[PDB]
Amino acid sequence: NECISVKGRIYSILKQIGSGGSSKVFQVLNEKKQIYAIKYVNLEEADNQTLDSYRNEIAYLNKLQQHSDKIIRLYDYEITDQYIYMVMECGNIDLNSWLKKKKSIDPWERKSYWKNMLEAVHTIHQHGIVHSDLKPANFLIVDGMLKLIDFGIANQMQPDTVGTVNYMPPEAIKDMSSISPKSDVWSLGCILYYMTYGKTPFQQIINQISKLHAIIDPNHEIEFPDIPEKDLQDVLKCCLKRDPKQRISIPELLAHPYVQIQTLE
Ligand SMILES: COc1cc(N2CCCC2=O)ccc1Nc1nc(NCC2CCCC2)c2c(C#N)c[nH]c2n1
Repeated sequence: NECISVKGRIYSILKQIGSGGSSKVFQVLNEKKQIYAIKYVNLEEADNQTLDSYRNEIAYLNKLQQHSDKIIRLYDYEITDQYIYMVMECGNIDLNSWLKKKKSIDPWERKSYWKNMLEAVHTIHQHGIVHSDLKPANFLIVDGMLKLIDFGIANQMQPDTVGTVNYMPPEAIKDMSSISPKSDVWSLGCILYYMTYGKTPFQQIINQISKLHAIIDPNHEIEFPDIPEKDLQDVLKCCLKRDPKQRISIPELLAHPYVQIQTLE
């Protein structure tokens, strides 16, 4: 198969995991048979803005991983005026593909996944990033944890063999005319919801103007089927409050019993 050298090292291409824009992701193996992901970006045609988004991704990636191992790790990279090669921690699969296979989630793994997401999003917040477009696809499963991959600056990748609106916070939709960490809480809540109720809140409204409306509609109430874990019920409820000022914050979520008391009640 094709190969790829990166800063004086050779990797063999198992398969292509993903693509988007002028970039590809490959599952590869190194010299010693270990497994990695490599993102390749063809800069040939690339505006000075798109160019600076890739540059920004790499910098923040390099800074943020010092502060959390819930952020997908970047080990090495080559960047020229022609190309970018990023050698990264390779995920098993992304959370949106895993969810789409409809296998229901062990409650204790859902709770642990939730910790993972909070830790990751919390540390990007602590460096001034509000993702703004969080969705299942931003998380990869490795070492039995969820790890964040795309900080929503450089354009998001898609898996190889559309994209949705279901996680869009209300403030974002009301804002289109003529930015808060709370916005990520809403999207994180929609992911949790999905992990607990099998569906995102407005995943039934198949029509998208219809869907968009519900999200911003103070009198379209979101259902919250009662469940064994009541702390989980309460987390989803405060995460999906439409007034971002009443919505719960990450630092609050980190003090919340769902996360803090290990027996799920
Ligand atoms: C066998 O590895 C995988 C396989 C699958 N999928 C999808 C369905 C079938 C399958 O096997 C998904 C993910 C992985 N791992 C993986 N993916 C990556 N980018 C994939 C895109 C991220 C958004 C959706 C796709 C990166 C990555 C970057 N940038 C840095 N490490 C990475 N690790």
